[PDB]
Amino acid sequence: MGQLDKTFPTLDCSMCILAPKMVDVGKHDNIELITYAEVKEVDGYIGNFKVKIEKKPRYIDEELCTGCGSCVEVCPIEMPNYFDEGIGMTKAVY
Amino acid sequence: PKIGVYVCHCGVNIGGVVDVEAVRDYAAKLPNVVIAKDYKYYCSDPGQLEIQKDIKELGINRVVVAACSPRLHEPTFRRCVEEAGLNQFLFEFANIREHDSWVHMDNPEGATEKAKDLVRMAVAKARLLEPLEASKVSVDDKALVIGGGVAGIQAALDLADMGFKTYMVEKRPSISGR
Amino acid sequence: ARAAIPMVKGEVEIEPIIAVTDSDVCGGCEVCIELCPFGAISIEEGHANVNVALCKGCGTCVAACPSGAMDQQHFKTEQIMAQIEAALN
Amino acid sequence: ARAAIPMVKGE
Amino acid sequence: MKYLLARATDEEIQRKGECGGAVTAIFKYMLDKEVVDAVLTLERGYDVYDGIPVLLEDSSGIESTCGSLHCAPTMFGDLISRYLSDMRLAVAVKPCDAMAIRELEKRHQIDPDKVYKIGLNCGGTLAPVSAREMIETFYEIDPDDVVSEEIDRGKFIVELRDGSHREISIDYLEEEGFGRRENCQRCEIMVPRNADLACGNWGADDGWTFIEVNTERGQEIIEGARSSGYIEAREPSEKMVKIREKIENAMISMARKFQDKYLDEEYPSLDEWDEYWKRCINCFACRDACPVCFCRECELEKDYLLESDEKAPDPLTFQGVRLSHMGFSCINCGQCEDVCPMDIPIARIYHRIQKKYRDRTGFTAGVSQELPPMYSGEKD
Amino acid sequence: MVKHTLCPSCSAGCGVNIVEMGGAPVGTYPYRRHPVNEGKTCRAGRDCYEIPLMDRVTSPGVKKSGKLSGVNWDEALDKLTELLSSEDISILTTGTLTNEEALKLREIIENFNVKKSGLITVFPEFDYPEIDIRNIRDYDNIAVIGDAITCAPLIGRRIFHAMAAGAEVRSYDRRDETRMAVNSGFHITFSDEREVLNDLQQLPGGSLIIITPEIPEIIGPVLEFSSENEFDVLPIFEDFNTRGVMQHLPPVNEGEFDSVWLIDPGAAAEPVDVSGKFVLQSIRTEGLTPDIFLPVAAWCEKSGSYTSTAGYTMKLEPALQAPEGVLSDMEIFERILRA
Amino acid sequence: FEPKIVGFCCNWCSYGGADTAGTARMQYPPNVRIIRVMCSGRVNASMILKAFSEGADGVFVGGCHIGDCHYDSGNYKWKRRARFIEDILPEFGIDKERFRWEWISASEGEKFQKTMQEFYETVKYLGPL
Ligand SMILES: Cc1cc2nc3c(=O)[nH]c(=O)nc-3n(C[C@H](O)[C@H](O)[C@H](O)COP(=O)(O)OP(=O)(O)OC[C@H]3O[C@@H](n4cnc5c(N)ncnc54)[C@H](O)[C@@H]3O)c2cc1C
Ligand SMILES: Cc1cc2nc3c(=O)[nH]c(=O)nc-3n(C[C@H](O)[C@H](O)[C@H](O)COP(=O)(O)OP(=O)(O)OC[C@H]3O[C@@H](n4cnc5c(N)ncnc54)[C@H](O)[C@@H]3O)c2cc1C
Ligand code: SF4
Ligand code: SF4
Ligand code: SF4
Ligand code: SF4
Ligand code: SF4
Ligand code: SF4
Ligand code: SF4
Ligand code: SF4
Ligand code: SF4
Ligand code: FES
Repeated sequence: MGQLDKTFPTLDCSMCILAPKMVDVGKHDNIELITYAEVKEVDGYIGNFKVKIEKKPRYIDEELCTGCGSCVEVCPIEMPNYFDEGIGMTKAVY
Repeated sequence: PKIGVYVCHCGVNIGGVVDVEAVRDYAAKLPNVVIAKDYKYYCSDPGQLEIQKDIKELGINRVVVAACSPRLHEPTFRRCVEEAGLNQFLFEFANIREHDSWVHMDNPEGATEKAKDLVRMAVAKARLLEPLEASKVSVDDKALVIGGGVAGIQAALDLADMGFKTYMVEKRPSISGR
Repeated sequence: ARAAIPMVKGEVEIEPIIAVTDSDVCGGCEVCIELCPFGAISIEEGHANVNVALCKGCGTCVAACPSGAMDQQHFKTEQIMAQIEAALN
Repeated sequence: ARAAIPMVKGE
Repeated sequence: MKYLLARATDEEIQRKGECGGAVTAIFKYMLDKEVVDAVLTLERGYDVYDGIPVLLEDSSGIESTCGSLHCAPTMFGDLISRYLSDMRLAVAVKPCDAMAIRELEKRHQIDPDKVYKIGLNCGGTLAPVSAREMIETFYEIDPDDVVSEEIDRGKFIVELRDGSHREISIDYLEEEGFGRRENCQRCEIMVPRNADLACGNWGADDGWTFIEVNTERGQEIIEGARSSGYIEAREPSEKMVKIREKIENAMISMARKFQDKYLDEEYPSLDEWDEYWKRCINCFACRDACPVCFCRECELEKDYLLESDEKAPDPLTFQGVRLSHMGFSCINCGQCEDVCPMDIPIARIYHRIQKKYRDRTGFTAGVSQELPPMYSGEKD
Repeated sequence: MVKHTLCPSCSAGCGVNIVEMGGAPVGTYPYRRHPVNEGKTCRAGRDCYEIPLMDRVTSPGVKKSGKLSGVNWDEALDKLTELLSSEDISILTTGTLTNEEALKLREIIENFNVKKSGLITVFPEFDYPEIDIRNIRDYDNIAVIGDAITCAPLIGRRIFHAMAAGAEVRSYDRRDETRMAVNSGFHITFSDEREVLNDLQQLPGGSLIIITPEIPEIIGPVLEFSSENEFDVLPIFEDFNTRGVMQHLPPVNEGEFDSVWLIDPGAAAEPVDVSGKFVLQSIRTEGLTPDIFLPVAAWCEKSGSYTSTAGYTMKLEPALQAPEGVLSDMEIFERILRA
Repeated sequence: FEPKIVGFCCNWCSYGGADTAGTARMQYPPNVRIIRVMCSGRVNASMILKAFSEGADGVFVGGCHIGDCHYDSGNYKWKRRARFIEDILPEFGIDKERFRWEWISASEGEKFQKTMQEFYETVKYLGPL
């Protein structure tokens, strides 16, 4: 949904309506968001699931990074951006 | 009244037509305004953090945001101010995206003048705003389900299994629907 | 799920954009009561009194009041007058 | 909703 | 009893009464048999051009208030609403007085249950000083020397003290800028049907007052006064009722012609209106005199409207605001124009606006019991 | 309930009616029969009814240590008579007494042989003609010095009537946006006095000069010019009976006041410097603490005559009852003479 | 000549109509200045007269369609007030074509655009007040 420009059948902006929900998720007291991570093991049963997740190394501190983007501006290496689906470029840090 | 003004670029949706530098500069110079700042995406978490930090530091008691229509994000900025201690009703919204920037693309200068006038009107209104405590009302923990088809049956069973007492009104002598 | 959310919360907030009467200015003319479609306005001690539960905040009664005893919260006459003045000056 | 029902019941 | 001819059973009250003294006898009965606590009426001052309101709490010497005063364009509605809104009252009202009282009652500024309206038929009034000047210039007499006035023949008729009568055409005096006030020439209502009783001399014999009973409160007043032996009354002819009807219709036709004259064809131009508005000293005499402007605090004095400099105010934020506030309820009483220190014809514009509103919506100010359609709560 | 009276707010002789309810003034009513204004009043005329009730001090007051404390009338009339006989007392009055009271004050002044006394007014003693304001419209040429409309709205009304009659009205002032400046046929914003006097040379004989007190220094020269040159001068004095008091009492032209006795029943006196003692005879102390205070009846609670600027004299019976303990200035003067 | 225009729009439909016009990118002249009210019933003649006295060359009011008011019947009261205002304005030299009031629904962006354009053309043709 975040990659779409508009949405049918209303041709309304997709991001304009999705971003508030993303912010709500990011700042909800009852939600713990773990991005750049994958579910590795699931054991147990209903009410009693033990889940082991691996958070991949960003090499960036999530608590300290403000997403200002200076590192992106200064990086010299270009690489494809997954968000652009193979037609857009970004830096090694993005 | 210590008014803090926050002009949103919205990327290039206001910025591209309206000069979010000339508009912030006027707001800083208008009477009673103690800060004027611009941020790329104010509704996002960093923008709300900036507003809260400004309120805490400079002691702003009035918040004016030059951003999209209030019908979209007025509740957002209202809960923002409160988490930082201000009353929700001390905040004002200036509509410079749907009313100014998206409808006067061929007149950037007229667009900027209109944005200046709209921010002036917003600050004029915000000067005279006062706190208002909103009243809470209890929510009855009961549900009514009109229609006894598959959808209504599913809704009633889901509500009843979650613990809520539910009424199901059906016009036919029996439930089932189509 | 959506209907359960508020019922789990158990409370909702009412907006305070409601009419308020200045008893010291109000003359009890009563040209405001009939203008409320919800009957939020009554007369007590010869002065207009607004019920918060019934009032919804349209501002019709405030616009009708000649002397200005009635005023809407968050949409006061002085605020709109200041906005009109700033729009042209 | 379907996931909440078991968690509301608790058993 | 839509109809009676009545006169005071007393003989002093008949002698000093204008048309048999039925109004004074009714007031005497009301104070004495206690329907009411006080009577609000007029009393002449040091001449017939000086009329002063009087509040009589007892009927002793009630005879001092008898007689009509066409040089006393007074308003009683605001007096009642400001000072006497708590007492049980009986008041003598010309049609404009009754119109003001009705506009105030529907705004709960006067209690209808408390005020008894003995209204009087009215063919118009004159300003005192202007009337004195007109009588010196066109009647060739000293203003002191007259003791009564009357306008029945279509002639203004002064009664010298000696016994003689001087009559000149009211039509010829009005054409010369004298006679009745301009608002009186436009007045459409001659018979106060918005009062409990309507008393006049159109359908009446010499020595008698023609009384139309509009309400059952008036019916109670009449039957109490005659049961108590204060007024003797009998039935009008039904030849005289039609004469009174024709007289009313022709005055009404004249008022419609004068309305066309003053409001359309001799209405001031926009340049003339600009010249007039340039005079205004922002004294608020017009608003103070206006019976419909009763508010405890007036919006015209707010900072965002009030003109704080010593110059003529913008006629928009003063006159247009007052018009939007009450012009649909303007009763064309002419008090605002009477009291204006700068001699501005305010009543003209206010009456023209009210005429537009009445034509559109059919609301007649001071006659309808209900509020103007402006204040309707229905989806109409 | 409704009683005729004079408006005390300015020197125009406008008539009003006071509506009294149960002994107190509650409202105003139009006095349509009065010739000066025919029932038309400015805001002050309709507000005058509140004066008798506002801060009325109704009790003789002698200044105890530091402050002013109540006292009986005899103990004040004494400690006033001794002040008259012993010390150098100068009697200053405003144009708010009745004509008869001014005559009585003149009688007192010679009896106690005071050297410095008179009426507080910036106008000099002149042979002012008796002009009917209703005749202002007759003059072909009218020169207006000062904002006459603001000073006296109901005389500006007659100026407007004159304008509609064909007259040319020249206005002169140190400001260029006053009401007269806006509505005058021609306005001049002079900074030097020969500027007004030179343009006055063009007036025909028998022209009107309506002069207000807004420009004090011009009054003398303009009156001299009008006297040489035959112009009818209409002043706009400060108080509602400045003319009436001027007839009996001269304008104080002294400036060395000590131990002054101010007689201001209308409470119209401006702050006057007192080098010595301060006797105050008014309806309300408001102001500063006086050494002695003699409460008096209000203008409408008296019986007597008042003269307007135009020269119209009006004889009045009380419109209200004077509150208990207050005496008319006439009673004070008679008792002081008797003592 | 660039006329000065002041607009009053109800929060629920007319303000929504302007928002719809903006989102659809419907261009119109920038002279109008919109002031938000909860309902068109909040508007009275004092605001219109103040706007004209302060220098406005045109005044627009937008409301819900009759029968579509959020608050049920405010727009009826506004309609009555607007007719009376059209009566009053010409008496002081203000053409009633300088005072326009329309019913705009929240989804009628194109109607709002056309109204704005046509009102601007009318007011400009009339010239300064
Ligand atoms: C011929 C046909 C074949 C179909 N075959 C299939 C199929 O094979 N598979 C499939 O998935 N879908 C099929 N559908 C679609 C399917 O019927 C619907 O998706 C489904 O019935 C919708 O259920 P519902 O509860 O929303 O409505 P409904 O089944 O219509 O039930 C609505 C209920 O509300 C009641 N009601 C109505 N008004 C009121 C009122 N005012 N007050 C109270 N109660 C009221 C009705 O009486 C009824 O009890 C078919 C539809 C048709 C017409
Ligand atoms: C200005 C005026 C115009 C009139 N025009 C007509 C007319 O054209 N045709 C007609 O048939 N009748 C007219 N009347 C009334 C007519 O004179 C009645 O027959 C008469 O008033 C009935 O009273 P009466 O003789 O029974 O009693 P009275 O005892 O003579 O009654 C007169 C009473 O009315 C009060 N009053 C007098 N003048 C006024 C006034 N100006 N305002 C208010 N109250 C006042 C007096 O104080 C007194 O109490 C007019 C009356 C007035 C005052
Ligand atoms: S420079 Fe890069 S890593 Fe550092 S705070 Fe900014 S975005 Fe984050
Ligand atoms: S506040 Fe409004 S204008 Fe600014 S970025 Fe968010 S949606 Fe866009
Ligand atoms: S309209 Fe105003 S004055 Fe009249 S009752 Fe209502 S609040 Fe009071
Ligand atoms: S604002 Fe509207 S809902 Fe509220 S009391 Fe007035 S008319 Fe009623
Ligand atoms: S306005 Fe009508 S009722 Fe009043 S005095 Fe004139 S004619 Fe009589
Ligand atoms: S102008 Fe309006 S507020 Fe003032 S008294 Fe008249 S109706 Fe009341
Ligand atoms: S506006 Fe004038 S004519 Fe109309 S009711 Fe008021 S005072 Fe009478
Ligand atoms: S009475 Fe005349 S001068 Fe006084 S405010 Fe009204 S219009 Fe202006
Ligand atoms: S002009 Fe002077 S005397 Fe007449 S009402 Fe005004 S202040 Fe009083
Ligand atoms: S809410 Fe738009 S008109 Fe009532």
